[PDB]
Amino acid sequence: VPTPTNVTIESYNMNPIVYWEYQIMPQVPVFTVEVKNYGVKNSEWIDACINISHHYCNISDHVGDPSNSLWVRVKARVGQKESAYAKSEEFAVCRDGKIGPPKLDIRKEEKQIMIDIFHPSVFVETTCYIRVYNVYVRMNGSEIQYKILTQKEDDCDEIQCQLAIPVSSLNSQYCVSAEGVLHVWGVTTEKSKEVCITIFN
Amino acid sequence: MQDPYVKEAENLKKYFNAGHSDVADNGTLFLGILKNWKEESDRKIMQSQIVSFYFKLFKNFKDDQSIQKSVETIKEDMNVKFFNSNKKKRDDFEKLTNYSVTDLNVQRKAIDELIQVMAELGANVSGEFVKEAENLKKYFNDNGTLFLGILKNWKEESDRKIMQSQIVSFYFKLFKNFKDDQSIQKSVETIKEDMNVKFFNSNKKKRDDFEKLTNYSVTDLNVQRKAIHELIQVMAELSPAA
Ligand SMILES: [Cl-]
Repeated sequence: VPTPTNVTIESYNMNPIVYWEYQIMPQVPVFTVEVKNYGVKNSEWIDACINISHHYCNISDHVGDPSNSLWVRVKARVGQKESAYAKSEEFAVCRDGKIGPPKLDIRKEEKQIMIDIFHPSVFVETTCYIRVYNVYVRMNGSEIQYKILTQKEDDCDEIQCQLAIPVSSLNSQYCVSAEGVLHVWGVTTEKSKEVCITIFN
Repeated sequence: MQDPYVKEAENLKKYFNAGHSDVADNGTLFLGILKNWKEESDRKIMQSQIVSFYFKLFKNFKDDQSIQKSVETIKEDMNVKFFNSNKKKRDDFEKLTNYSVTDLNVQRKAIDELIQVMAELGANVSGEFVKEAENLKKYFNDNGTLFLGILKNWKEESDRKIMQSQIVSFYFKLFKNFKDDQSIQKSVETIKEDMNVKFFNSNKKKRDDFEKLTNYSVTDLNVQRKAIHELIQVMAELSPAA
């Protein structure tokens, strides 16, 4: 049989799925998907899905540490005739996938606004964690950006990070959004929709 | 926002074909071992062997055409992360990694300083230990030391562990090469075990991780490919813990 083509791996919120395409044949082909993780005991590929006729396979159950690389291969079959394997490029969930946004809450005090940044739900001992949050603030018609370092700071824990912003210049509306930056490859999470608060002068 | 050394390590991966699935075969060289150790002094003795292994590997390829810039960039980032850009710390470490355990004068100096070295490791040696060491000083028979002057240069504990890791591994190699030598075979065995007891603080797991690290040949192509595949993750954990 011909070889599967365009083998691709996509991940949103650490849920990797493998996809491929196949040409029309005079009969209905079936496929088998195999996964190999970096740090394997010997030199073995593990079966993810066996003999399916659709063109995708969720491999979430075969991810070790999100920072570690993995490879996938797919072959087609016709009764007794199997094709050659089509192979994926090296994939690491932390480097190649995308993570959803953090959730933000704002409240006001006398001369400052307090912002609570809750880590994206997927994160609540791997090197795949958020190292810094880039916080974008708009106050009336001005804009400023702040950075929170999650490790060198008492401000952050396993559930959230906190930030205090000073109120000034007769500004009455403060709008805030944030995105996280992952350790190791510096990949960014999605940016949160902006939340606003009104200060009465 | 990505650290500049990352793109250069991805260039080395391409050069060595370390993005191929064959590289996965047979466990890990460095990553799993580093996972096991969380206190900073234990991390520094393991990291010290990992860094010298990468430095020996890069010396074999420093000039290769399309990767000369990449290697230069990565060595300089290791300098910043592991040596805190301290040129004297980096120089003392290189001196220690380059001593030949087969040069008879080097072996003499090393056997001469042994008692003082254990002192520097924080050990209170037994009367027994002292006699076995005089056997060796006899067998093997300058205004420069091998190890004592370097050890006097560093007082912070993490800097000390970086250097002590390279001294303990030199001795363990010297002992291996004389393990079954008639005259001094019982001396060698006696010293060898009190050094292990003290440095590894009676932790067999720590001892074993250390011998694993110490017995990889950076010469085999497959080991070299795995080392290059693990580089980016190893660099991400080289800085001081918190
Ligand atoms: Cl320093």
